[PDB]
Amino acid sequence: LSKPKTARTEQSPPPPSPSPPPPPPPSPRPPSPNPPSPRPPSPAPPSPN
Amino acid sequence: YKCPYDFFADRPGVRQCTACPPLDLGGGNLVEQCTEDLGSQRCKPCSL
Ligand SMILES: *[C@@H]1O[C@H](CO)[C@H](O)[C@H](O)[C@H]1O
Ligand SMILES: *[C@H]1O[C@H](CO)[C@H](O)[C@H](O)[C@H]1O
Ligand SMILES: *[C@H]1O[C@H](CO)[C@H](O)[C@H](O)[C@H]1O
Ligand SMILES: *[C@H]1O[C@H](CO)[C@H](O)[C@H](O)[C@H]1O
Ligand SMILES: *[C@H]1O[C@H](CO)[C@H](O)[C@H](O)[C@H]1O
Ligand SMILES: *[C@H]1O[C@H](CO)[C@H](O)[C@H](O)[C@H]1O
Ligand SMILES: *[C@H]1O[C@H](CO)[C@H](O)[C@H](O)[C@H]1O
Repeated sequence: LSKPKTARTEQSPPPPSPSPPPPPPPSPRPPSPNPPSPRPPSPAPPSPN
Repeated sequence: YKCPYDFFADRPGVRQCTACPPLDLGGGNLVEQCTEDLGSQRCKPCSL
């Protein structure tokens, strides 16, 4: 070949830039709903006459 | 006599064989040329 390996005048290219990071884990979750309220007491029956 | 191993001749009546010339591809590079057989009338690049 006409221009041998000593005549190659182009500087070499850089190495590959590093690979990106992975994604994050799945986020947690919003705390579920506390169970419903306890119904109040009940009116004691009619007093006597 | 047969031409020597790296010499060649093409004309019939010759008083001496001629050495194979180098092959010119460009500036300042020459590929030397050899011969395949003993008595031959043409030279090829000696690398291949
Ligand atoms: C608390 O609430 C979240 C909301 O989706 C989830 O269901 C959990 O299972 C529960 O305990
Ligand atoms: C890096 O690449 C260049 C090509 O421009 C050249 O071949 C160098 O010899 C090599 O090290
Ligand atoms: C990433 O890195 C390579 C070499 O490590 C190169 O310089 C790139 O320019 C860069 O983006
Ligand atoms: C991730 O990226 C770089 C190039 O950006 C390289 O190819 C690594 O091999 C890959 O893991
Ligand atoms: C769950 O993970 C994601 C990561 O991107 C978020 O930012 C928080 O770390 C959390 O909500
Ligand atoms: C009275 O008390 C509560 C309400 O005040 C509930 O409904 C009971 O069933 C009733 O007896
Ligand atoms: C009759 O019963 C009621 C209960 O609510 C109350 O104690 C009265 O004082 C009683 O007379």
